[PDB]
Amino acid sequence: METPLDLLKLNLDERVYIKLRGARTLVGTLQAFDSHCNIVLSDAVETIYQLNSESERRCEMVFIRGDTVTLISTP
Amino acid sequence: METPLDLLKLNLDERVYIKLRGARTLVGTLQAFDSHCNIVLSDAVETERRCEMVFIRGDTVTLISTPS
Amino acid sequence: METPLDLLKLNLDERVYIKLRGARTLVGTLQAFDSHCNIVLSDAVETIYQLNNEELSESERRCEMVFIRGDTVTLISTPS
Amino acid sequence: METPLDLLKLNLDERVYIKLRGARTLVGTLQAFDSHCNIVLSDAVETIYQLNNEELSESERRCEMVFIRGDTVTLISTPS
Amino acid sequence: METPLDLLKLNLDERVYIKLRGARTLVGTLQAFDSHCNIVLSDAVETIYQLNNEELSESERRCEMVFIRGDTVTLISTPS
Amino acid sequence: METPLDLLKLNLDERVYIKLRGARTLVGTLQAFDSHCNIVLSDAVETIYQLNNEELSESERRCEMVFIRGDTVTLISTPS
Amino acid sequence: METPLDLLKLNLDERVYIKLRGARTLVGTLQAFDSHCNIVLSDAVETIYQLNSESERRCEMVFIRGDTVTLISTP
Amino acid sequence: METPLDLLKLNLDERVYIKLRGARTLVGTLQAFDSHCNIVLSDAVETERRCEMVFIRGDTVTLISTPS
Amino acid sequence: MLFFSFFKTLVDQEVVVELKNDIEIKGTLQSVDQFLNLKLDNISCTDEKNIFIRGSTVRYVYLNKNMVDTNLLQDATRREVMTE
Amino acid sequence: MLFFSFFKTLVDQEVVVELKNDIEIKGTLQSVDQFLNLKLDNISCTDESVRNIFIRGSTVRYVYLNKNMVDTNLLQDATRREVMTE
Amino acid sequence: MLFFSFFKTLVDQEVVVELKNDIEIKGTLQSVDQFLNLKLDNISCTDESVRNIFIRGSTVRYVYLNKNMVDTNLLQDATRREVMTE
Amino acid sequence: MLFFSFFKTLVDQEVVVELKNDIEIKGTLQSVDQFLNLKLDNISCTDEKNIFIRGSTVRYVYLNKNMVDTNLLQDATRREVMTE
Amino acid sequence: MLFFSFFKTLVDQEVVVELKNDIEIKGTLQSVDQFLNLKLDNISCTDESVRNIFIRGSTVRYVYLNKNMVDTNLLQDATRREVMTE
Amino acid sequence: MLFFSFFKTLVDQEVVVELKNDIEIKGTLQSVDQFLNLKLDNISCTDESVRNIFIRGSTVRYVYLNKNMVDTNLLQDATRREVMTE
Repeated sequence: METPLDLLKLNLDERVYIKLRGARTLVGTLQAFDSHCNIVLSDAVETIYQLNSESERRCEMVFIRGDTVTLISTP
Repeated sequence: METPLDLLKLNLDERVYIKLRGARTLVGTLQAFDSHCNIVLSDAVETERRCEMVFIRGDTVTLISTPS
Repeated sequence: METPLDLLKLNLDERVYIKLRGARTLVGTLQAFDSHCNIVLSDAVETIYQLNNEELSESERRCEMVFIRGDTVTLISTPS
Repeated sequence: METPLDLLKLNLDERVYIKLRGARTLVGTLQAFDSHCNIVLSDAVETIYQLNNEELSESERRCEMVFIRGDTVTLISTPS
Repeated sequence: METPLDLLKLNLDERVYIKLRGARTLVGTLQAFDSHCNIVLSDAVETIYQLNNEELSESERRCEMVFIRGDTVTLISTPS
Repeated sequence: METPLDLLKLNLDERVYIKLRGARTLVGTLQAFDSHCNIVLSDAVETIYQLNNEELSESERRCEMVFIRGDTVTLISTPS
Repeated sequence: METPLDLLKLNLDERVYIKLRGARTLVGTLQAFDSHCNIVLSDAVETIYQLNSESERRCEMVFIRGDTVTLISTP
Repeated sequence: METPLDLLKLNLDERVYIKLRGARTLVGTLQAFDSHCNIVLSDAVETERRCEMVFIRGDTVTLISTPS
Repeated sequence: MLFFSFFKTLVDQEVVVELKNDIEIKGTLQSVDQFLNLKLDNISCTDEKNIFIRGSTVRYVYLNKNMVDTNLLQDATRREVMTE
Repeated sequence: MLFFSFFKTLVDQEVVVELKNDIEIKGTLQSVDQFLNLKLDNISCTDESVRNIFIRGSTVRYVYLNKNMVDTNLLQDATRREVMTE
Repeated sequence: MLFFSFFKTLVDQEVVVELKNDIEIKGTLQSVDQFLNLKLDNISCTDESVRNIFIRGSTVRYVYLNKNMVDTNLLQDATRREVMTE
Repeated sequence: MLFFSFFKTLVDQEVVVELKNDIEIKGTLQSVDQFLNLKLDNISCTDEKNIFIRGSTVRYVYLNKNMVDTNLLQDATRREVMTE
Repeated sequence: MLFFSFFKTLVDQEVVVELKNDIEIKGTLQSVDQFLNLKLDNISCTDESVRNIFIRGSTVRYVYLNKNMVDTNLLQDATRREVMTE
Repeated sequence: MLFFSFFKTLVDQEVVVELKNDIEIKGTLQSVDQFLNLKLDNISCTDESVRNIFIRGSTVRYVYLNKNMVDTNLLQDATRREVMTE
């Protein structure tokens, strides 16, 4: 205590690491988030790990559905 | 008894093992949580990422193992 | 706007594509639907793909009536 | 009848579909064959298929000449 | 009709087959159920199946009492 | 002794079990067979098992006549 | 040269390691072998490796079909 | 030309890479071989078993790569 | 409620319920509930493998053309959306 | 409210809870909520100081019980009551 | 309510909807609902029989956006106001 | 040679060739060779997916009861083994 | 010819035939052919509708044997004679 | 004897041989036997001193050729001849 969402809002307009479901994880600027853990990121960089590999994709604005967010790492 | 959530309050700041959906399982000190089962861990290690602070989504926690 | 449901209403009696979970897609006439996206189709043609040790194979089953549970619908598309 | 080899010789210098083992299939001009079903094609178009996540993706590869070892031949179709 | 819950209450204190999600199925006396399909069994026999290399092997596990969470229930059959 | 073929001859007209590659087994009347173990059965009942993401499911198909290629036969057993 | 089968017969009545198809491999006394690489072993010990593990099975006399033999290691 | 087997004779005692059916691939000095494509390698290493002598069945060799 | 009500009418007809895991099961629809949990009477599966079926498992229920008033069903859903 | 009320009387008893992924987990039941989430004590996560564990309901497949812990006569009367409420 | 209202303002701008299965879907956002089910016009699969698409929310992974479409100052002021009302 | 000879008689009847990879293919048996490579005319597969079929790919060929003299076929194989 | 003749001498002794798919098959060796296709009587699957089995050679992995069934001195004298005739 | 005779005239030419497992292997053809086993020179096992390689026929899927290396008029006359031999 108090609210774990309050510990998130401290990271608004700030760079955050987020691991998603599977071998993909992106980092960017935390613009918005809600109860369900939907987020909006600025200038994000997503990575995909493969063994069968460092694939990177760039975007300036992205909405991520909460259903896929598992882990929010504070730098 | 009573509320399982109220027995988590009597467990704050302590070192807690939590399991996730999938192969990953990480351990850290329980700083805060809510009714949505969202938990925040301080000084956390994956069992290796040595995370400062970590927000864990509530729908992804399957087990909360705690030493007593 | 409004509701994605209202725009789905306009396709009643009309030919419609549906994609389900996995390589399973089908096209019926839109007969019915609810807010859970449970739908009923008429004269519908299902097309499925699956592999049996690197063996893609197509199948086509065609029923005359079908009820599909909403929790299995991904996309509802509408042809030209 | 007769021999299926003779049913294949009617297609020398002509276009021929061949289905290889696996979700690959090549099409081209039938330049040579033998008893073991070793076929040699000209101006051929191999086209492999593959799913993934609900995907019927295709990929083509062409060559002016190609020899196919029998082993991998499963079906041979000819248009009309 | 009526409610399938009432079609289940006719089987309290009586033997009941339940098929869990996956190649497992348990059979036992129906002691309790609810709206979510949470069932509680007595003197139950779970029996899981499994292939491997061309194998229909079976394995049984029994217990005097067991609670089954709805989620995993897919079918419930009752003999006659 | 002699030849495992001769002892297979004695089961002509007689009910016979056959196991094929994978979880595929069938029982016909023995109609024919050669040194490559190509056989023909009558009034045969195939029973197959297969999994779809930890989902064992049995199937039963019954034809009246069938030719099986030898290169696919593992075991030929004979009931009591 | 000469014959690789002649280099085998030198190992008759002698302990030999043989790796089969897959994660199984046995060692025992080479009693017989042919062109097709069928073998007969005395006092053999077969091992199966698993990760998901050291499973061992004992037998005094075993015939191994050549179709499964890949590798014959001389100690 | 001619016989591919006769060009293997002109390659005896040399260090040779051979591939097998499956993930395993090992390298050693080619001591002997026959018409059945059976090969025997001296001082062989798997790429780690450092085998003295090794008999390799003929139906299992897919590739015989040789430095020249 | 529309689909509940729709099935309530189908009681007594043979319906073929394709389960999410490819399994068939044809039988006489005897009862249904709010969650579309179906109780079918008789069987069997085609071609080998009386049941209560958790609605959360059904992919399809195959119907016949003349079980359904295709016009009243269409208008029925038209009334459904209207009530919003 | 039935199985919530059932697990409530089951408090303080030793139980075994089979998860959907085949973990066994055997411990002493202390808490339960409406969602049937569980807390266990003095557990042995079979197999391989613990000490306690929190299981969200969505994970459990079975909860194994002993015959004496349950009044089967009144339990099945309790299910009879709740189904009458329509 | 946040992301519902957020998406309502994004009606008529071209988006790119990443589905959990990797497919792309690029189109004009026409309608939205609470569960974030989307309705797209003039769709095109980038890159290698249109015409509309109702996308069920539970399928979306990403929706890609244009910086200029969004007032970043107002977005995080809305979530600041959202987190407060408890 | 027995089975070659057996198929030689089946020429002109619809036979259903189950391929080792589960695929059906029904057509009119037009020709066959020593290795039981079959050339069928017409189609099609049930229920979606004129061909020469490598014999090494066929699991079954489904026949009808009255295409085959079950007695002469039995005696035919009886003559086969005898010639050893 | 070696292993064909070897197996001919093993007729009537109980064996155990390991199939490439792991199944056991324990029975009385009655007949054998060049490809080492085996015929077994009085079969039993060790351990947890008999009656004969024709086993196609290409399936066998192991055939387990009794030391006393085999004259080890003669077996390797036969392969010594087998390798020589080239 | 056709494709043996065909690959014989193809000697000394640069070829590409696609294996069943998708390896490319591009080199200079030196030898071929009746079983259509191959030896190549100055190869580049694409991708990642080699120098030579021996491929057993059972492995090859395709052998890629150039149009000029083959007299298509006489090749198809050569297949015509061998099929006449019945």
